[PDB]
Amino acid sequence: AKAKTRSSRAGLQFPVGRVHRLLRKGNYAERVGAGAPVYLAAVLEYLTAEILELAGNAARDNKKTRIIPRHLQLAVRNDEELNKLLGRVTIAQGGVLPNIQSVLLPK
Amino acid sequence: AKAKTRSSRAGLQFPVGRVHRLLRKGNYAERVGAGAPVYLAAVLEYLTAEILELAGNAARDNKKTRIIPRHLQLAVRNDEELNKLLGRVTIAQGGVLPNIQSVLLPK
Amino acid sequence: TRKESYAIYVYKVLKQVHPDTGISSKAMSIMNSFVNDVFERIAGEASRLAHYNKRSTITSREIQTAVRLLLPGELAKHAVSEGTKAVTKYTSA
Amino acid sequence: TRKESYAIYVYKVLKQVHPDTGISSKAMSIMNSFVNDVFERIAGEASRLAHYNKRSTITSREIQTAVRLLLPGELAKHAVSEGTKAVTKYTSA
Amino acid sequence: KPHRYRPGTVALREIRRYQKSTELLIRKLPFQRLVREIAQDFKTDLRFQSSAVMALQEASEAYLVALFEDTNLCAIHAKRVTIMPKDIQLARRIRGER
Amino acid sequence: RYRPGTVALREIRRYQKSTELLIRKLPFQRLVREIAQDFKTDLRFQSSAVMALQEASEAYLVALFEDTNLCAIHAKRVTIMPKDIQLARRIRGER
Amino acid sequence: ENLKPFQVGLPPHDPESNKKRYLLKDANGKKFDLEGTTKRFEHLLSLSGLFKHFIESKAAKDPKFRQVLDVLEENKESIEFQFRESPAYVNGQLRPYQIQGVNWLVSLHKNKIAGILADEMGLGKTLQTISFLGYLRYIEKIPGPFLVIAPKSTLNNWLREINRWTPDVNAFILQGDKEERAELIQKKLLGCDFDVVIASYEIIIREKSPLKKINWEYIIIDEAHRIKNEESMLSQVLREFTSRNRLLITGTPLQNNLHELWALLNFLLPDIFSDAQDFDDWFSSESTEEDQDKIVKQLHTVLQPFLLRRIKSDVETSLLPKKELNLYVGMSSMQKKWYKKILEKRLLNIMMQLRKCCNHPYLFDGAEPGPPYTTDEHLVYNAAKLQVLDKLLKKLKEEGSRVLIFSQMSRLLDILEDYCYFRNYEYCRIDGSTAHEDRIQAIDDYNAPDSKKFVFLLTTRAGGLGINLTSADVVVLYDSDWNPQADLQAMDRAHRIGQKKQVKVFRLVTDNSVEEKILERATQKLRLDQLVIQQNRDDIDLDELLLKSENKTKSLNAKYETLGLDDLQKFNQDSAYEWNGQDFKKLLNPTKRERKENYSIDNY
Amino acid sequence: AKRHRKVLRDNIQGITKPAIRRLARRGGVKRISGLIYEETRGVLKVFLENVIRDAVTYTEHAKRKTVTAMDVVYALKRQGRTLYGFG
Amino acid sequence: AKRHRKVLRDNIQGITKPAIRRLARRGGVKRISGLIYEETRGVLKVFLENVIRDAVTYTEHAKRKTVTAMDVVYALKRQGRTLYGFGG
DNA sequence: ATCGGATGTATATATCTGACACGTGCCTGGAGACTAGGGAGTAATCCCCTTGGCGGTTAAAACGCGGGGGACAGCGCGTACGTGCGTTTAAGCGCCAAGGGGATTACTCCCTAGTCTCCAGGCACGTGTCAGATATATACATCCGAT
DNA sequence: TCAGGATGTATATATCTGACACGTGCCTGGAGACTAGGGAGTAATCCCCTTGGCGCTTAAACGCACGTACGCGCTGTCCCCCGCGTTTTAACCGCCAAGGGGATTACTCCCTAGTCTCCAGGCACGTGTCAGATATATACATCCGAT
Ligand SMILES: Nc1ncnc2c1ncn2[C@@H]1O[C@H](COP(=O)(O)OP(=O)(O)O)[C@@H](O)[C@H]1O
Ligand SMILES: [Mg+2]
Repeated sequence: AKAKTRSSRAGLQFPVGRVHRLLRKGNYAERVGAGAPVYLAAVLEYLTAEILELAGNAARDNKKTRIIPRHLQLAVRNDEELNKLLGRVTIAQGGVLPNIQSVLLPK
Repeated sequence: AKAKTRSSRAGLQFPVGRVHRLLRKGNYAERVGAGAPVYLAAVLEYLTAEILELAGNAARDNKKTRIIPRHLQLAVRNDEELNKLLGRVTIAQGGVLPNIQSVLLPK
Repeated sequence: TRKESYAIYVYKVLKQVHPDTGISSKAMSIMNSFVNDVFERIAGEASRLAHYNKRSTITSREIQTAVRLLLPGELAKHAVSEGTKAVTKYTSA
Repeated sequence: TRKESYAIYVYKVLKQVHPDTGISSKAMSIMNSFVNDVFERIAGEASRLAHYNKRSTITSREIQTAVRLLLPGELAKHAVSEGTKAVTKYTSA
Repeated sequence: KPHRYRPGTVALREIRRYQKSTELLIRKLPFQRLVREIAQDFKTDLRFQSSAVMALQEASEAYLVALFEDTNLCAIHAKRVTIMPKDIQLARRIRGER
Repeated sequence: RYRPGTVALREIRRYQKSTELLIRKLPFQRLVREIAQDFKTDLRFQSSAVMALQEASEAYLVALFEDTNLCAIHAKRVTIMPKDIQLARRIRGER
Repeated sequence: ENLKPFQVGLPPHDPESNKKRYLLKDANGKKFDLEGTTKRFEHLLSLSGLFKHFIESKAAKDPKFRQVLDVLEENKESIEFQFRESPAYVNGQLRPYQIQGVNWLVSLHKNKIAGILADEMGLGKTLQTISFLGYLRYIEKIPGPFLVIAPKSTLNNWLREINRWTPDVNAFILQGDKEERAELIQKKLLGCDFDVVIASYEIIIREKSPLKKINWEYIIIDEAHRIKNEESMLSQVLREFTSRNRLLITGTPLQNNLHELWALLNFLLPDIFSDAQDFDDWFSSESTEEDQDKIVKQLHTVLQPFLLRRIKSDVETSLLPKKELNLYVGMSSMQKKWYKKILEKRLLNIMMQLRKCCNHPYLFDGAEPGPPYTTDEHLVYNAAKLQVLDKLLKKLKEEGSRVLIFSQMSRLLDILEDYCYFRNYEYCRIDGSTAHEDRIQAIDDYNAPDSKKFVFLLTTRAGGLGINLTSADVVVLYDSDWNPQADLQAMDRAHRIGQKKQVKVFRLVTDNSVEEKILERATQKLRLDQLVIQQNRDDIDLDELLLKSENKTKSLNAKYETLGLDDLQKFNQDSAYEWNGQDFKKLLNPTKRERKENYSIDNY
Repeated sequence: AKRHRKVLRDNIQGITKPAIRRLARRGGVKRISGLIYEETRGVLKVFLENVIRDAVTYTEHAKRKTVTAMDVVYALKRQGRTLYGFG
Repeated sequence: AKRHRKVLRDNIQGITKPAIRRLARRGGVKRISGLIYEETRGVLKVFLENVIRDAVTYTEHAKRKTVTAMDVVYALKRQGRTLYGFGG
């Protein structure tokens, strides 16, 4: 019969075959279920979509049409949930979030 | 023939068959060599002996002949080495080593 | 050669969300590293979770528990909902 | 109901460093937990080392690297020295 | 006039007496009540062991003692002797919890 | 000419807006080789390795200076000092 | 005043002489006496031969008792001082049954065994005990020592009686903060300036180390069912006490089990009932035959040797008997919906929750209508028991019988207080909250000779025993209890000696619910007690409801009358989760969390 | 009138002022302000919330209803503060 | 008289005063003392020492003699400061 | 307050180089049997945890007071930072030469692991005990706050 | 400063108990075959890194000099927090009742994974464009600082 990929018949965009292969050949457990790759692919797709939407918002805010590591940095640090999730990473070439302490400003 | 334990052959005290079983059953990797359990048992034996020697010294200094969690904490925290190894570790019923900031002391 | 990337899948998701923007190579690499990092975090948590319960199988239940252990709050809620949706669609279809 | 533990072995080690001191049960549980924790750390680092270099097996080289990578300096020196002497004795005998 | 210690000496004695013991300083039943009240967090009616609550109290007290040490350092840094909520907030911000 | 602090706020605005590297390239790269000579003789590096090292160092020092500034403000000051940075590092579980 | 000739022959009181016997000098003088055990077993077999069941098993265990058995095998006036009048050395009179109790005590004394005094309440138990100790003093010439462990409430009463009917005896009670307690220790206890010590359950645990260091002639215990558990800390501690014999003054033993009675026996004579399984399998629960009532029932012969109780039903007479009026009540709509809600759901112990719903749904938080909260008939309007209670309270009030409500939850007492205030009756509440002085003043207020106290709330298992409310006429056990004698003592708070007029005691029951199961099991245990021990001494139109419940009670009495021992111990433990058909069975997130704005360069 | 509770002051108030002072002395402070006794309750409540959330997650996954010492230990280890002893 | 290498400068001083000032500004400070420079050089040297030691350990385990960006990334992640962008 | 002035800030233009589209093949994911063992379900046992209530001891906790010493504002004041200007100096970028280091890429085998089959010998568990760590008391010697 | 108190700090003693030694059952670690595939060795091939240099542009870094404003020390002055005595109340044991929850220890069985064999499309790699984003000037507007 004609073969249809698990990504398509699950409705996702991330690969499910590759995720299943990594889960097997990654020494995570002896046996890997059949819904685990689907669930993991869905979660990864969701997180990617969320962060990319915020980054695109920032890039449009700065009158540009290409997301750059600066926009990734800026979106991540401005969203508090993503900031907690990525609290320890350092996006290379991201700069820093603009902030001056109130006391330092002139009278 | 006559069984001769791998711990005896290596000259250690900690079990090597048990360590081999743990390496095999923990799915750390597909195959475990024949010298890895011996090396690991030797390292664990060394660290145990070190911490126990320090704890026993502390117990004698406290005029006691039995190690207690307080003595373990004193042994760990006094030397700059096991303190760095056990940095994030909290020891139940350990207390804290004594110090008082010199500013708070009287004139 | 033959190094797997996730670049094409991330680009598909981007052209779904913002169908007029693009990604530079550095941002693309950062996104790929992000996906790999999250994958290994979730998989490692699920592996330890199965080991704690004397199970020899990773299944969607362990994946879900690891998701709600790692992602904070609203992120966890939405990710769980989406994963369950995808799994039910897959099994039904 | 059989529960494996390291109490017997750490007590054997104790009775040759300080041959007259004892050890309370709570201290014994703390020591067993410490041994398990250090074993997990070294084994996990060796597993990740094997995965990094495409190798499929764990051996004394990985264990030595993990020790030299986790233990701080002057402690790791003695640890690796004693591990090597033990493994050479095992190989010779 | 009855004998009265000048301010600071009883505090120093208390410091050097509590830095030598090892027992718990929060009361067992109040801490357990607090824990079970919070436990309506991501579930509803639940059962706790006793080792669970003891472990939880150990962890909490160790955390609070470390926080108070950092706070003391901040207060001394400000050329002061009293600890203040500004010191708590500074210490707990720098560690990375806020 | 300009009142004190004006150029300071101007420079803060300038540098919190951009993203480039702040330490020179060759001095840092030379320092990395020199400090790496001790652990093992005749190592080779590569540009990506040294760039990753520099990026990490930049991020670390920037966060350290943020903590130091916040410490100095805590003590009713605007000038940062070695006592400030030592307090920051020691609170942050490093000293 | 004139009984001092009996005091002749006693040595003069002197701590130095007392220290010879009181302090047991032998540090590890504890040993198994073969002579005493042989005498015990010989007399025990002389009374009857059934006792070999324990002995042969124990011989199968440690054989240095098996050789004692062999010794007893190979080798094979003690006049009771009947005291036809009151004993001279006690100033006062003793009734004939009291005399018989005293003689039983003496006869057990001169047999190297003991016996649980378990007389009915009010029959001067402490008088029996003081008389017997005086027997040892004046006649047997053993002034002391003697330990008189008792409940804290009655310590003053024990001392008052001991100084009243036998003033010669010197005795004191330990009490007070630890400093004066230790002062009393060092001055008299180790000083040996007494004959009878009085303590409390708590003090025995507290001041045990000094009390170890006296050879105790006996160790008396007041109401003893406290010791019915042998794993209780008090039981554990009160076993290292080196002692000759023991006494266990109590009320009714065997309150909710048989193993309980075994342990209670095991206290007095450990060398006989040394094996749990022996008693647990010889004539305890088994599954063999019609033996249940053919033989093992008849095998009371093991007890009658050492146990006693004198039925106050006929040895006194005045308390007209009792009047039990169980009322089966049906659930109301709020109860229906709530009870189903628990059945298919902080809610643990579903069985406890079901009891709450059978009492008043307002116990559940957020059940009553409101806020704002009122107190009108919407209170009675949702609790069936409370509706019947309102009707019955009105009927009693028009008759004029002031009532005691013995609830089982103090929160239920709160709702009852609100209801009573809304109905303009007044009360006095006593529970696990009111301090002592509150309790005494409340009792006095209720028992004022002209007291305007209609209702008087309590909790069933509270107030100890000195609470005396014979002025009351009706007791409403709003809830039934697991232990039948718990409610028995509760409902004898009004039936106690001195009560003049016949009393009625209601027991509201929620039909077709848990309460029926609880009542069934409680009746199981009560009938068990009777067999084992007592033999071998909108509106509901209240009238038709009364008749229906009375018929139901007769039917269940018929059901449980004809059960057998092994059958009656069954404890069917029928699951109450299923009541009318039960199966043990108990989003899209469109939030799109947030989207910030102003990601441009406008901070400055 | 009184069936309503009107009782049980907040459980966070059970962490009394002197207990906070004892923790403070073991930390090594000599002089304490007056708002520390509220800041401390806030921080303790936050910490407990996090740890208990993770422990309950583990317990629910194992299909139990009992939070065990090992569940708490795993939660703390995940949070990054290992606890030797218990389990 | 100059055959030797008398001419040389220390490498930690290559972290110039204004570079530390630029870092300080990006951190958001307004006035810098005179000893912040030396303290900063010290802390940077310590940090680099730790990271480089771990990276070199990885490389010498793999039987190589070049320290690759992946090895540095592994070393940082082990230190607890994971870094996104240079692969991995 | 106004004017000067230095400094971002929008704005049109040209450059280019980095993102996006398109064809190839090759290898991995999918389809289809086959099978075994993992996990779900069931029954029996036993110990811990729940809920509501009771009674007691007794240290901590709450409260009030008084007084002192520490924090917080003002006041000089005299540095040590900033800002600006002129001048070297070094970073960065090109360029030259020759090698080794390393990562595929492709066989080739040895040897060293996993797998199976017994089988005894480690080790965990269930019993005693008795020696160490308690709590008590007492005498002492040792800081602290008022001359 | 010295005598007057309050507080650890030792010393001696009776008690409790929980480490420690000992005996059994069993299960798993070791001996002994057999096997097969992972990894070690070899040997091409191309790209990057090293070590000495050289020439050139051009911004940053350095050094120097006013010269403020700020960090620091003193003084004053509240007022807030500590020490201490006095009630009181809540923790902490001990209890009681029933039942459920969780662990073990078997058993049973079914179904869902792993293991193969084929076989095609999906994805990576190598190309070829073109447009998004610089940098450059330019006029605009917009705080800042001295009269
Ligand atoms: N002359 C008497 N003869 C017999 N009993 C008496 C006499 N006088 C008083 N008593 C009763 O003897 C009782 C002994 O105490 P008792 O009621 O048995 O308390 P408990 O039941 O707690 O032992 C007293 O309650 C007292 O009423
Ligand atoms: Mg009595």
